[PDB]
Amino acid sequence: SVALVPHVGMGLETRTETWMSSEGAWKHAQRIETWVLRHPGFTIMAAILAYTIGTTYFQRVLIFILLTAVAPSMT
Amino acid sequence: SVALVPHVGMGLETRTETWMSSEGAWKHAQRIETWVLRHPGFTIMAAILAYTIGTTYFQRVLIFILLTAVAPSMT
Amino acid sequence: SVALVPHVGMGLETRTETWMSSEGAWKHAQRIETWVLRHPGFTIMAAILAYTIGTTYFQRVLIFILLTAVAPSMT
Amino acid sequence: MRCIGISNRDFVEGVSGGSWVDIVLEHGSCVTTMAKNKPTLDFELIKTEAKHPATLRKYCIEAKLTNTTTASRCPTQGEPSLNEEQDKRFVCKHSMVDRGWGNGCGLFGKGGIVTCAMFTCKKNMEGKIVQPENLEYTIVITPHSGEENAVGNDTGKHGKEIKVTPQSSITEAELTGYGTVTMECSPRTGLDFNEMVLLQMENKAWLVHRQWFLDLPLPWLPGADTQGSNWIQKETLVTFKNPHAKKQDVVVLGSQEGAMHTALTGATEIQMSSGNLLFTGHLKCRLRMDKLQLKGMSYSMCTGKFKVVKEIAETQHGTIVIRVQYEGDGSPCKIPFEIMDLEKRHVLGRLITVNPIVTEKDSPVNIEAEPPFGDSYIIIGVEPGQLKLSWFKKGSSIGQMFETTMRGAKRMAILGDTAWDFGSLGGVFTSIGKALHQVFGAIYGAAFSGVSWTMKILIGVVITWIGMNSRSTSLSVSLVLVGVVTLYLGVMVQA
Amino acid sequence: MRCIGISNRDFVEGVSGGSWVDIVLEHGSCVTTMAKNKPTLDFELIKTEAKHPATLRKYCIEAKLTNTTTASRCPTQGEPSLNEEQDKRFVCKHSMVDRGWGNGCGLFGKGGIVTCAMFTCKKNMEGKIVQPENLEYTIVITPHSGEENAVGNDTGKHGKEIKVTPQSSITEAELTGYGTVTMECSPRTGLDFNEMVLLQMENKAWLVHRQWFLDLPLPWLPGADTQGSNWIQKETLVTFKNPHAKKQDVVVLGSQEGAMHTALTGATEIQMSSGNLLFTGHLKCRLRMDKLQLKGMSYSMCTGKFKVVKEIAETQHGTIVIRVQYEGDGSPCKIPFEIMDLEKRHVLGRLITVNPIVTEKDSPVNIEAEPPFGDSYIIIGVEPGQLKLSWFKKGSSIGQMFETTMRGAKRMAILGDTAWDFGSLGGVFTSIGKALHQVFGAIYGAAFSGVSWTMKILIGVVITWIGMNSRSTSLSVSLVLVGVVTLYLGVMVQA
Amino acid sequence: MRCIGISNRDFVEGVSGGSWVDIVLEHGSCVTTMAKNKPTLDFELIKTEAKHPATLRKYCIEAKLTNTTTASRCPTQGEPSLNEEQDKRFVCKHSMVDRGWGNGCGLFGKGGIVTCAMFTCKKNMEGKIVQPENLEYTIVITPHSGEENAVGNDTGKHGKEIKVTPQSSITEAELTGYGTVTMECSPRTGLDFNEMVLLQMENKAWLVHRQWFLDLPLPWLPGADTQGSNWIQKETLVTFKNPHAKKQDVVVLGSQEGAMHTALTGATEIQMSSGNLLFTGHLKCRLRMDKLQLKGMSYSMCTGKFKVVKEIAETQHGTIVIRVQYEGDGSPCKIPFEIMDLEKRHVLGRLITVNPIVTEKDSPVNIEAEPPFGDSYIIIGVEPGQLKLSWFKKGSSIGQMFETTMRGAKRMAILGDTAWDFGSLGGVFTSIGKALHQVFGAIYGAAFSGVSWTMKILIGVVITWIGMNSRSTSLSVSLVLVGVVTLYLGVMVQA
Ligand SMILES: *[C@@H]1O[C@H](CO)[C@@H](O[C@@H]2O[C@H](CO)[C@@H](O)[C@H](O)[C@H]2NC(C)=O)[C@H](O)[C@H]1NC(C)=O
Ligand SMILES: *[C@@H]1O[C@H](CO)[C@@H](O[C@@H]2O[C@H](CO)[C@@H](O)[C@H](O)[C@H]2NC(C)=O)[C@H](O)[C@H]1NC(C)=O
Ligand SMILES: *[C@@H]1O[C@H](CO)[C@@H](O[C@@H]2O[C@H](CO)[C@@H](O)[C@H](O)[C@H]2NC(C)=O)[C@H](O)[C@H]1NC(C)=O
Ligand SMILES: *[C@@H]1O[C@H](CO)[C@@H](O)[C@H](O)[C@H]1NC(C)=O
Ligand SMILES: *[C@@H]1O[C@H](CO)[C@@H](O)[C@H](O)[C@H]1NC(C)=O
Ligand SMILES: *[C@@H]1O[C@H](CO)[C@@H](O)[C@H](O)[C@H]1NC(C)=O
Repeated sequence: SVALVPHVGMGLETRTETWMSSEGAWKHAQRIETWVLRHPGFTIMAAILAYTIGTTYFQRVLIFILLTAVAPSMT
Repeated sequence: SVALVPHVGMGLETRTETWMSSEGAWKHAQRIETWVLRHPGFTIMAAILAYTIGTTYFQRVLIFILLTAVAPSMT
Repeated sequence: SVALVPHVGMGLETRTETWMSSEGAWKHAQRIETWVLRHPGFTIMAAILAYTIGTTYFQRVLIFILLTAVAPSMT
Repeated sequence: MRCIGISNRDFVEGVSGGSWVDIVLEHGSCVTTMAKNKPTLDFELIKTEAKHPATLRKYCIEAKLTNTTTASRCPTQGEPSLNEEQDKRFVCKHSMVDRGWGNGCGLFGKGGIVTCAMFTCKKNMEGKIVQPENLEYTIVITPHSGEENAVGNDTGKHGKEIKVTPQSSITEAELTGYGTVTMECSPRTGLDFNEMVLLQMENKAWLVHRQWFLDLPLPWLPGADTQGSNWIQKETLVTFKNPHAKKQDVVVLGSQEGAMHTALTGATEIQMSSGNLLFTGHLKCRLRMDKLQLKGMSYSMCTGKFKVVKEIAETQHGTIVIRVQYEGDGSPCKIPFEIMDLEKRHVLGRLITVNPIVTEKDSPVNIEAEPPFGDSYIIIGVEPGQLKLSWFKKGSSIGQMFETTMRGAKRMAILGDTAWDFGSLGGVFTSIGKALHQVFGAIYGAAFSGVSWTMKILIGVVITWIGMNSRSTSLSVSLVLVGVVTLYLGVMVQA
Repeated sequence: MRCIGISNRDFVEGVSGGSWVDIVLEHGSCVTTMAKNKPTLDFELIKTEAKHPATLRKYCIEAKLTNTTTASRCPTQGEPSLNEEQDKRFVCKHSMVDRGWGNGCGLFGKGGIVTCAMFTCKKNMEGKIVQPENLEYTIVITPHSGEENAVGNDTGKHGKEIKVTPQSSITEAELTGYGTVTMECSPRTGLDFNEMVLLQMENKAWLVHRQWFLDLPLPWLPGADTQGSNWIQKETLVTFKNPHAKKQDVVVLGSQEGAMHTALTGATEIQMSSGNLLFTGHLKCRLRMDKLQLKGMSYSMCTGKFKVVKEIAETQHGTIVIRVQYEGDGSPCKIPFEIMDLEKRHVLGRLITVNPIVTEKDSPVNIEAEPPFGDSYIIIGVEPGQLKLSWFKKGSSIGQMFETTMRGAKRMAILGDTAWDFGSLGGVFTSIGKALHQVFGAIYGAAFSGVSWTMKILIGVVITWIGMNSRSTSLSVSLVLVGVVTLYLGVMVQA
Repeated sequence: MRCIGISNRDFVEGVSGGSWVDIVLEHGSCVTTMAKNKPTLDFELIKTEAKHPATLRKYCIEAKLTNTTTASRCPTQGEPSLNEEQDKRFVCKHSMVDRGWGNGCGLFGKGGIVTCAMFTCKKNMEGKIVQPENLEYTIVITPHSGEENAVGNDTGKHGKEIKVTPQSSITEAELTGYGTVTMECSPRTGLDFNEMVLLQMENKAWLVHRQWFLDLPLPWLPGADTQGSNWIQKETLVTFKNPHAKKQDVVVLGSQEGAMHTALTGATEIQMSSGNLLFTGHLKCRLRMDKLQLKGMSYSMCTGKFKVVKEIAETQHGTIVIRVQYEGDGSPCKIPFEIMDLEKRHVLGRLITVNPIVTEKDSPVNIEAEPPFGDSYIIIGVEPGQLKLSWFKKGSSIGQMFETTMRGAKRMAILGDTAWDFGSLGGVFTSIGKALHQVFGAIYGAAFSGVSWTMKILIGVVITWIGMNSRSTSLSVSLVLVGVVTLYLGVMVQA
């Protein structure tokens, strides 16, 4: 759908506020937070998988963050 | 938008075909491919970052996949 | 209540006497004393916790005083 | 015989002590059940209805703004006031605008501004909920009676269609000449209708997850309202624009019908137009064959000459069906039908039209059989003029086993626990497997909720790779098995 | 003459090149300025008035709920709806009450309930803010003319009242017989009137901090509001009761006037009825004594006898005031007044009413002088009938030095860095000290804002202990000094 | 004096050989330029217009399907065909249905089916494009004449508006009384309109990336199609449903206006009604001050009494603007105006309205000056009747330093390379910086195009951590620097 191609990082952004700046700023973060609240099971699985895959604690946190972000993002 | 929160993964699926199942089964994968095609620059940076972070080929490839998948969808 | 946020440490003080300076000077001290008298049980537990937590005697007294002051304060 | 010609056809063999078998009746599929000395019947779930629905909530997908007003205040002088802020039908927003001598103000700084517009809804998206007691399942039982037009007929005059309701557990239908069929269906456990909503946007309807429906980001009403003007999330369908920090504006932000259609991907459409007819889901029933009778039992064998009026046709499931006619006398007789080997020494085929009979002389009879793989002989009639017809069934018993295993895996992927009693005759193994499946499926559903099939495949691959590189084989086997199951589920999911 | 008898009185002595001296004027304090060849003057900032205020907000301190209504829905069927919730004049809350067959409902469970009631405000507190350019300070300048009934007189007609506004930086007063006195007060630095609110509640008003006023947890109004019925965060003045979870009720908390009086502890009260005039704060001024001459320096000395009409009395600051009566001829003459020792060898006193004169013969003249510590004698008149009055000052130069150091420390505690500007002649030492004080006071105000004096004492004690138990002899000294200063401020705060 | 009151006002000081300076003009922002002997001018870019736009594509946001037809084939007879399949206004779909004797087939299998429905668009969005040479930039130049009605005034009749086009990029404005100002602008290097599309949907228009517009997933026309009977991606606005193998039909999706509004987040909104008016983007011009001269510099000091008709009012940028009316003789005279200290022994601040003069004795003249951070006195007039205005500026020099640093960094973030031309005087350091930042910005845009701000934050954090944990300090420093810059850009993006 058109709604999945937000036209955000295209550049050509000037000092004037863009269309739906205030909302689109945090809409994705709100959506991810709502998904993480409504699907606590998958978050635990992602935490366990990140704990297993990554040796360095930074690697584990990075994998956990990426996996949690991509989980609802596909859906 | 409501489009960002589809009904996939709710667990109500039956034998009957769902709404826009065929019409939207590969849409996300095609979208990621189109985004990576139009934005080759970020894909290379993601590959380099994943290689640097990942101690093993599994961690590196997983991180690269997660970054490349999240970037278009988070867009 | 609005009374729990007094106009005390704002820095507008002058030589002129404030609204309830004399009355409010010792109100909190006397209220703490009354609370200690009424609930001596918590004071002994606070003393024990301060003795256990703090290594230096100065730390012990500081923690004891902080607990005794905060107990009524959160009340 | 309404099953003949359906790709999603399941054959159920045998009955438990007490002459009962429990089956799962999915929509779009039919179950053909057969048992020793019992007529072969076809059961199909053809309709589901929810009655007396209640409105949980209304969303606004199309809006319109009017009566826009704006007010401002000088810097440091507080916030502007509009009399419209008091009304809840106005969408109001506070921002800051540069003020100064140019703007007619004495100070120089950001002065507050407020813009209010009236939010009117133009197109609603109602969401309804029905109690599980108001379901009315409709089922149609069609005996393999061999009528000429019954071979695939999906109209009436061939089967008896009954209604399964939570009010009465026992549903009986008296099939003309076949006795009485008794069904004990559990309509309450079929679909969680107290965890689902009947969404209805314009002329289409969808059966959506209740929490997913409640989490939609659109203006909405409680559904108990009688006025229809106090929308709650009005600011999810309205934009306030402050382009250059000098004035504020409001726009109504288009129509959300297309976005809703995109967001409803993964849900199954339903016919809420008149009655809330659902054409999806299953229904587990316990068939009682105790009162069933063979239609042709107590008939003499047909000793006349039979003729073929429609050549053997092979079904998707390997079972042939042929139409024949009778020429001899003693018309109310039963057809001598066998599937012999090429030497005509062993009876290899299994008859699905369990007791073929000739009710009328001038009326073709349809017979469905299950010839063995390879070369066979369909012999119809008695020796003086019997029709011995050669048929070849391409396939293999190993192929049959693999296809049956894949069908069972697909069924368990669709129903989970409920698939363990599809053709279960009680049994200790069946109960143990159902309990194990309940526990493991609860864990899996908790761990894989709201995740798309691509993420399912990815997580399955990651778990598989972790199991393949583990040290302890006790953990590795379990992890690889979980990963393979997850990969299969991701491959089959989203249908 | 108006400054005699005030507990807070400062003596500003001497001037710099150009004949100006820096003085800070306070409402409760007073200043007497002395210089060579120039009359002694008394200064008192007697009034501060803020004009043309604009309300910043309007809090509610007493409300009343009416037209209460409630509604509910069965469990699992969403939220209830009330038309009253459309209007923001009604305070509404949602809660669930267990429902069932006895509650007229179909199924059992927690059912939502909504209660609404009209919120009316009957008593409100209005907080007004003023522009610094709209301030007007009144200063009274009174020379030590030594007139009858002029000592410590507040009525008026003895000095000249000059109004100081930010519009003009040069204020000019024409004292008859003394020339003109030039004032260059700086209202902008006196008190941030764009960082504090003039809150009036009922018949009393306070000068409060702006952010503190904006942080009050009470139902408020924008202050630009005209309708005055759309209150915000009403829930802080009403409670909703659901004791057993069977019905929900809303009641109004009660008058918040007493809680507001308790919250205002530490604020300085002002008169906001019939004028926004507030008698608190300070005003730095630069007085210029050029164009200022003594009165009656051409009169000849009084060749007559003076009879004492009011026996010597010592002021709180050691300055004796004596009233005398002249009886001889040549009425408009100079009073011969000196403070010698027993033998009259050398003058010890320092006449503060410079050049005392007797304008009218029947008018007593009350001269003020500053005797020395110990025995001294006040000599009035010529040898025939001369008065030799003894006196004992009862103090030490060390005692007065300690007292003045304490007074200066207190002024530093009250005036912050403006203390360095009191009695200043533009020295480099004073300027460097003022810059250092500005930096240190900025850091200290950042670190000790919003903390009670008890917390000040605790912090001072802790920091003193840390410093006195540190290894470094430098860090120890600095920390102990900081702690002692903090302790002093805590002891000398809340005034 | 139009730049007074704008929060994005910025100051340019100095000129180069030939008395020129490069300035970047943005629509929101206003630029005030100061030169040693030149009058102070205010530059604002008030309008960008695109002329003779040409459509690039028409997209369908709402469609309707009609004339549905279906065709079906037997299980093994191959795919069916419909006449409409050749038709470009019909949208078709091939699928397979369960077929057998019941359907009227005569053979059991998955027969093909094809359904076609006529596509007709209802609402579209026209993606117009414009050639770069058709852009026109309107710039308004207003000198600091001190006219009373000129402070923050935008109604008109105060300055001069010069229209700039790429063909005529050099233009001269005759500022009556102040000489002539020449602008050597560079429109072609601003927004690159060969890569930008004017997207208009209903009555709202946005400026979008052209490749983004071309990649949109909606049916589209070539742009020159008057018939609208060949839509290219009808598959995206229709859905073919085959729930159970038996039937196939097609339904069109809902209005996509709402989906587009979400897809347009991050696109600046333009006006495309009655001219393609853009109020977005910047313009870089070269200001030529050679022929620009001060007005009334051959006048004489007023030597008269002034009155303040508008009080001192500090602006958002630390400057003060006052309005004084003249009362004395010698009308056309220079206004004495200094910002000195209390003793008038030092000059602390400059004035921005250089050479304030009195054109008419009855016309108030308003001056803008930039006082220091401490206490400063705004002296106006000569000794007899002089008026000294006290003032106090809240900021601090370090505060101003880092505020200007942040402002410059933000300017670099938005304009990139063009930020090095904002106050450039043709230096060598400026050119080296611009070349370096061109290379780095090209690399950064290549490596960060199409990425969200959250992803920018995450990547910056990863890069900064890699630098923070690295063996080579050189690479460590470079990576940490890149990470901090990327984090700042992510924080400041989405303006
Ligand atoms: C399904 O059965 C119906 C009978 O109910 C068939 O319709 C009959 O067709 C015959 C032959 O033309 C007529 O003589 C009957 O009068 C019809 N009866 C009715 C009730 O319509 C129908 O043709 C069958 N369908 C198929 C595909 O064979
Ligand atoms: C303060 O000064 C006023 C005015 O000089 C004094 O008021 C005078 O009082 C006497 C005694 O009754 C009257 O005869 C005068 O007419 C009053 N003058 C005025 C202007 O009212 C007042 O007594 C003085 N107070 C003190 C304590 O010295
Ligand atoms: C901007 O300037 C215009 C003049 O070009 C102002 O309009 C005039 O303002 C004066 C001042 O009161 C009036 O007497 C005139 O009647 C107005 N019209 C004309 C044609 O002169 C305008 O007011 C200015 N803007 C602001 C905010 O003051
Ligand atoms: C809205 O506007 C119409 C006409 O402009 C007017 O009749 C009506 O009273 C207005 N209503 C409100 C709530 O402002
Ligand atoms: C509130 O109740 C009183 C008492 O009947 C009635 O007169 C008044 O109209 C009511 N107002 C509202 C707004 O309900
Ligand atoms: C579409 O249907 C209308 C209905 O009358 C008909 O007139 C028209 O010819 C049809 N067009 C086709 C089939 O292309």
